[PDB]
Amino acid sequence: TEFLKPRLVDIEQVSSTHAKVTLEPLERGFGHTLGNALRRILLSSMPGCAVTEVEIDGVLHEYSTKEGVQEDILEILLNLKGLAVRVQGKDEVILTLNKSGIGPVTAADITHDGDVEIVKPQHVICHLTDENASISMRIKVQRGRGYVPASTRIHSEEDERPIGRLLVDACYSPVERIAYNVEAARVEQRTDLDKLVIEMETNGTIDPEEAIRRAATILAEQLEAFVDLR
Amino acid sequence: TEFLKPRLVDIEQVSSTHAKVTLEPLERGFGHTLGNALRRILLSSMPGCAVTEVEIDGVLHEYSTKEGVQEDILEILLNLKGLAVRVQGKDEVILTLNKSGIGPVTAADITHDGDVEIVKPQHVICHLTDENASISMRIKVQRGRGYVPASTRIHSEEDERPIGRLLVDACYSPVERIAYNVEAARVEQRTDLDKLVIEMETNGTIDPEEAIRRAATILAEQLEAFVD
Amino acid sequence: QDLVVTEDDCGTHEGIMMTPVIEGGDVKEPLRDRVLGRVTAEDVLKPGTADILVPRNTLLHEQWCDLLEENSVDAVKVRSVVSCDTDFGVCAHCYGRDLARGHIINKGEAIGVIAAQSIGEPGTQLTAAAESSIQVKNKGSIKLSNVKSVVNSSGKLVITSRNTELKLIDEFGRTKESYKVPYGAVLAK
Amino acid sequence: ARVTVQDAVEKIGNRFDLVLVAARRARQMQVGGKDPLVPEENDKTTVIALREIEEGLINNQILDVRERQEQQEQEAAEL
Amino acid sequence: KPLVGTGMERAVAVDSGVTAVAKRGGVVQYVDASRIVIKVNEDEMYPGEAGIDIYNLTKYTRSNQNTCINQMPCVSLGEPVERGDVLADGPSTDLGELALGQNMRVAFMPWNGYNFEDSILVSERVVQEDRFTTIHIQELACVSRDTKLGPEEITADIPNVGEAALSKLDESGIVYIGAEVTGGDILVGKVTPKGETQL
Amino acid sequence: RQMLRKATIVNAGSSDFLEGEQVEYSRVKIANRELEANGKVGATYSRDLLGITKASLATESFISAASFQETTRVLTEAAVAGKRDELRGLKENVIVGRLIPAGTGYAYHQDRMRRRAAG
Amino acid sequence: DIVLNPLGVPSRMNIGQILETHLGMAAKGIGDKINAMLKQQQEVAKLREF
Amino acid sequence: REEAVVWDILDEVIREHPVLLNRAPTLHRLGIQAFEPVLIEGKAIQLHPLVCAAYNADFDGDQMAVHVPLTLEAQLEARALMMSTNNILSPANGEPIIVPSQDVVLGLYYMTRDCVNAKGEGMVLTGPKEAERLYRSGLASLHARVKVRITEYEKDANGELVAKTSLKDTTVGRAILWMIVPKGLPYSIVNQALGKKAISKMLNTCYRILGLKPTVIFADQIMYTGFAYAARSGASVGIDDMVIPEKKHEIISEAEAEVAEIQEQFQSGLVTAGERYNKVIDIWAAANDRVSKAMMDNLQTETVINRDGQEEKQVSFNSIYMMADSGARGSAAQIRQLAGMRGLMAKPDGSI
Amino acid sequence: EEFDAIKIALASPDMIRSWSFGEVKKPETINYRTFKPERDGLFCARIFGPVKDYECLCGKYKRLKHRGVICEKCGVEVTQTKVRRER
Amino acid sequence: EIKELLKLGDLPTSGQIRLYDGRTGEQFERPVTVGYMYMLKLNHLVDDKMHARSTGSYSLVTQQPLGGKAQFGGQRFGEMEVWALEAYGAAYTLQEMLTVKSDDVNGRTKMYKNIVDGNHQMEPGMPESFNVLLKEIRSLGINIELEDE
Ligand SMILES: Nc1nc2c(ncn2[C@@H]2O[C@H](COP(=O)(O)OP(=O)(O)OP(=O)(O)O)[C@@H](O)[C@H]2O)c(=O)[nH]1
Ligand SMILES: [Mg+2]
Ligand SMILES: [Zn+2]
Repeated sequence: TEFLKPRLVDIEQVSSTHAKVTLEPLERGFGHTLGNALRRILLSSMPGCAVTEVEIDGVLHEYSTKEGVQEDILEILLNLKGLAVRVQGKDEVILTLNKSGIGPVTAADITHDGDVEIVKPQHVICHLTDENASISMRIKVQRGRGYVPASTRIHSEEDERPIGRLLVDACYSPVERIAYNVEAARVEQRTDLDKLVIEMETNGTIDPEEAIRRAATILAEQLEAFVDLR
Repeated sequence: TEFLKPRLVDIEQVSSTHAKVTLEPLERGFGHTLGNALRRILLSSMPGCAVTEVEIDGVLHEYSTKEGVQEDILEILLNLKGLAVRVQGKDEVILTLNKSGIGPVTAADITHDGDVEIVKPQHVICHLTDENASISMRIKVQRGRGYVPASTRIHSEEDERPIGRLLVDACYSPVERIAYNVEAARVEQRTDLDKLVIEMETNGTIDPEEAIRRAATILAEQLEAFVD
Repeated sequence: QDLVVTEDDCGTHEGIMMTPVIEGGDVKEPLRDRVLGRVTAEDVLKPGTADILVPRNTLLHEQWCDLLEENSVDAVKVRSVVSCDTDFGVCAHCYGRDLARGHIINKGEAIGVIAAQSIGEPGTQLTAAAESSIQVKNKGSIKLSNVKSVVNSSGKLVITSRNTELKLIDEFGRTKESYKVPYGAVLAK
Repeated sequence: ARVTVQDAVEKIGNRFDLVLVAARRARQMQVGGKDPLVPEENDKTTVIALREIEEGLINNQILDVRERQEQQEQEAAEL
Repeated sequence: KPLVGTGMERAVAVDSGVTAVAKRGGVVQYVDASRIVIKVNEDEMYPGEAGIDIYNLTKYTRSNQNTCINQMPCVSLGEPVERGDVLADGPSTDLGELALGQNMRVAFMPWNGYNFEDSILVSERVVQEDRFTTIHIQELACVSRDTKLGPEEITADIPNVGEAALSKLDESGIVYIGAEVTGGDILVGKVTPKGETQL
Repeated sequence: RQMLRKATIVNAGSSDFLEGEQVEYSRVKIANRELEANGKVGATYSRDLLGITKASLATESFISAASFQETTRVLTEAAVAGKRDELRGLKENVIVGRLIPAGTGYAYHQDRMRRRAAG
Repeated sequence: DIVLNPLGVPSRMNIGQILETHLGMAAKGIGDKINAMLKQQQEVAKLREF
Repeated sequence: REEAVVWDILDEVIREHPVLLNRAPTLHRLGIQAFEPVLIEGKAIQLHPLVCAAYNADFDGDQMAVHVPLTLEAQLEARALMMSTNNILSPANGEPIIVPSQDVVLGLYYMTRDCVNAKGEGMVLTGPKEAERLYRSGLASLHARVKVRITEYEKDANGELVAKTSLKDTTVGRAILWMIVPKGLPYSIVNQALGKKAISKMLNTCYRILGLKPTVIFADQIMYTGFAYAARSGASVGIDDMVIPEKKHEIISEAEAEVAEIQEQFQSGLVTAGERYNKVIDIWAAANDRVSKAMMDNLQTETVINRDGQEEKQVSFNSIYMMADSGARGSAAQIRQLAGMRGLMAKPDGSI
Repeated sequence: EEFDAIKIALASPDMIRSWSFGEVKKPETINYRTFKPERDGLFCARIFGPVKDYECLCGKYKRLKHRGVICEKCGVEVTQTKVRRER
Repeated sequence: EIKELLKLGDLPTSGQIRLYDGRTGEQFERPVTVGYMYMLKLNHLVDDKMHARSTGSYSLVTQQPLGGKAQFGGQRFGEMEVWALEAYGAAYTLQEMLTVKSDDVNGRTKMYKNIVDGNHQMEPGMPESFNVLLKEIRSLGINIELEDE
């Protein structure tokens, strides 16, 4: 075995959302081996934070309509699914949003909690039409992984049923898109030696660099079981 | 992270060559992730020894026919591809095969050589028809990995290439077949959970149980660059 | 509904003589496939009458059928349901193979129902006029059975029979192609 | 067997009689609590009877002979 | 909307009547997830009555097939509109056009028999994006009748019933608005007078 | 075969045939077998073809005839004849909810027919 | 998003679905160009041209 | 309450217990079959593809009845008489109904079918395993024409199997399919390009030589390999797939001036309505056949493949042509109105 | 009960009388107020049997204890209600 | 016009694309037609159609189980379906379906108790539909008797 390890070379960060990562040198065939294995974990297994429960005062269910608000509660909730959140310390944080008057309610109207970071403060949530109208809600953000729909969550625990809580989808998975390209790394001697270019596209939260590190960690954790137990 | 680790459950060893390995429990999607990743390393990255070059005396090229020999030279070479060889110390060994008289020429007729070990001495190579016929050849075994054909060897290596040296395909890889099946592992609570059934099939130079261990080891060696 | 396999062997020699469906040149349905899995009636050997080749009540297996083709047997009297003597049902031998099982029918099987279903199903599920000249595909001699024609001033044989069967005989003397000649036809030869 | 019952048909012959005989034997194990000749291996009474028929242990004639034997032993005890 | 349409899309959405269309036009004075008030232009606005049109939108209502009928506002606050402009979208309508379903990235090719005979293989992404998630509103009635033995009572006071069940019913014996329910939960408590008590 | 079930009879035997009664072929063959051994008046016969609908109504089970078609007519003709259905056919047994005389039931059914000989 | 079976087209002789798919991709092709130009702001003049 | 222990008990009861599946209409006996059930999460019944033929089951919303045989006798009659495996041959004709199609046949066809040279034409392998290893390594196409050494097992006069080793001139793909093929069968069965018609014969042959359990295993294997290679390929449809004959308008304009000449001769005096009706129908009927034949001669073949040096002709791998030639779905008739001329249509009276 | 055959024949006037358990004289079905069977009506309990299991109409005999006990007052047999499908 | 529009999108004129298998990462061996089809979810949801029944309420006169999911109904075992069991052997399956599964009142309860007792024995009876048939023929004034052994 003349073992030949790759090392992380170039991190083009085109945007906070989109980031390209070249990787070399790779031995022949390891391009696709690592490329797909990482793609699968990055789509299905990636950990993140997302809105789980929302409680608006003066709102019993998600199908009602609040006066002075253009959007029905369902449409407001769908906007909160797209709310990009980082929790630093705790696993579960409840943010408060109180706003009034005429204007597009943005994510910045949420009371900035110390550890919590809102990635997109200009994110639209609600449009207030009448000046007398005020909206007040308590948005719970939990940390998990993958996709946890409200329907899969309405058939598990449900120890308490407080008439007033609304369950909405929360895509924990930060990763929106991922593709890997195997290009030739015309290596000093070897022409079969190749590079792996991983084009990642996330929403907020996870850093591209950090996410790749985590995904490789999960794969290596799973291999400990096979290298160890025979 | 509620991490969910698999553990090696059952090792049905049907034969020293064929061995089935069930694996559970696996989380959804890891069946194909681990299944394919391992399949690719086990085919194209398992290292081994194989006949690269053969020089027979009285044979200028592989398309000729030697009198007193049933098989054309091509068919003889194809049998030498199937010759199972272990080199202990050296990376490259040239073995000599001299034999005469009526009979199936076997791999035992090759002159031993201390470090080199022929796994299948009964391996058929040549059938000799007439008793006056004698066959003599020098068989070069190199260590490499994967599958390196003569077509991919002439396009890359263009150094010393004299006429008479017969080049044959060298199947370095000890793994002959590998396939993985994802079956549903109806798990305490999770029905999404699956099992991985890897059906391996080598020749007997490498142990299937050890080969899987090696393949996973190579995979984890590549993950050393990504820190954790 | 009532028809059930009641007996194993009524021990009758009666048999429906089944010939090869050779309609429209290319054999539509071979005799081999038409008598495949049916009990044979009357010790029917090879051409040379001097040594028995096949016995009596013997299931025609694919192997027996392949032998039949080397000898080119055209006509075979086989035991049939219609000619079975069994009162209040039919014998396993007169019926033959349960086509669904691939072996001799079991006594007690409700045959009638299977028959009705199997005739009925295709119908329920299933719910080029350039024939001017007969051209013959393989060389041979013209055989005209059932034909009464008058010679016209052209030199040509103009047929005036209703039922007219032109056949193509080879050398040995077997029938291989058929061709329904109509009324009002000009024959070349 | 487990998958297919062709072998057990080849032992007795009539599919219909195979079913009667396997039924009769499965009833013995179901009700009488008759011990199975082959290891159970978590198999239902329906499959065990077919195993026993396949291997040629159970059969209409054999079952009748042992019925007479147990029945005569009970006659002996009553008299 | 349909990416590949014909043009009948808009005609059908408007003529069906399920869309709110502007009779008078003018500028929108007030949008709400409930109502649209438009201030009419002087040229169509008659000098007799006050020139303010009110279209009340129908919110999430039951259909005959128990599908959902919801009108949402199309225009924004302070938008100028002409006669015959779509003011609010009906249930299966995009900005004025008829939108019966959802367009998707489709590839024609076999999968591992998962598309055998017309069988369809769909991405999880479709479920996540709640595309083809559908809304259904069912109507259940509870009737209090008068029998020979006497009138039936709609009390929360029901013989042989768990506190779990009666938690969801309020004083009268009616489930609360907003309450999630599942098979066997009591919606309206009703008890019937029994004559013979022989046991 | 089911079409060619019935046969018309000429002359008399030792039973009640006389001119032109239509009886099933199996039953007249049974008579002819015992007649040929014992003698008595020989009976000339002629097989009749019945096309499906009539052949099904000519069956000597009136429960099968009634279930098929024309139920009103079948039951008046059976009621006047005082006809007795011994439940030989499959439709007859399915109607009374019994074991079919075929497949699995053929074993059991043949055991009942021999229980008719004694006990 | 969806994987449909090729064999349910030539037997069915509804070729409309294939033309709809080709045009649908072309429609979305131009939507993807406009999406790209809107993400990068660019000129109202340039958007107008395209 | 659907308690967790109840699921474990239910799993234990269903074990080895057969269930009857029925589809309307039940035209023949195979409209009811018994299966061993497999508990699945979700509300839809899962049906095995190969029996879809007997039920005439296609999954565009069909439903099925489930029935539970309660008694030991009913269980045995279901397992022995009514089981799917045991009802392979039809009760009508000897030809069997259990046979895969669609994707399953498409995948087998792609692999079996061999193209010109491709990757690694005319190599030599030690058995199907070197072939599999070559293909999966990416040094050989499935359609590479290369000689391999396969050892077939032919039955002798008794029950003993004779072993025979010989070099075969087939393709990588067919060698790898030989691995699925049970011992007893000839290699010539896999050596052709396989379609649904050939695979049905393959399973019948295997049933009559080897027997039931081997054909059962072999049938499963064919399904697994067929799907597996069916997704590895990826043929589909398009807009250029349907090739149109270049000389279509030449046969249309000729036929069209011809029919025009007879309509002008109609006012002259040689023609009744019936005579001209027959003459015009004959002209268009021959034109239709012509355009269809030219369309089928530009689609079936018309493959300019430069072989290892010069040009060759071989069979086209045009997608719709492969679908039709394999017998996977559409027939030549359906392709006649797809890329060819639609033809003469007939009124509800039947007159054309 | 297990029988051999079934026969069909014309019903004699007297045969018809055998099956009968009484002559229904009146068209009366049930009482509009006490929805119970009327005297010698079409649903008469005196003829076809008791409406409720082992209970006479006027209610004097109840429970499985009273078996075939034809109540003197109303004239209703104390048997199962099943009888009203057979009488 | 469609190919011209595709060129404006920088998409292929064939409208076929190179695709990669998500599982293996390897490419599909030929171009695949990809694009946007407008798709519809029809009213026929599996949620509404799945139905199952072990035992339930039973019909008034015929005593057979009711039909329809709203009435918690047994599936109809029709003439067609009966004939299938007749073609096979299956005599016990058929009797089951005729008797303890439908009319036979005593039989169905007795066999339920046996199945919980784990006896798996039938103990058949007489279908109530037939008892009715008899009563309806006697109501016509035809004497129809069961003749004993
Ligand atoms: N039994 C029954 N079947 C129907 C009815 N209407 C449509 N079908 C069936 O619905 C099916 C619709 O077409 P397919 O079965 O897919 O047709 P096909 O024979 O597979 O041919 P292709 O469409 O070319 O693949 C046919 O099998 C019809 O028999 C009906 O009223 N009753
Ligand atoms: Mg179809
Ligand atoms: Zn009383």
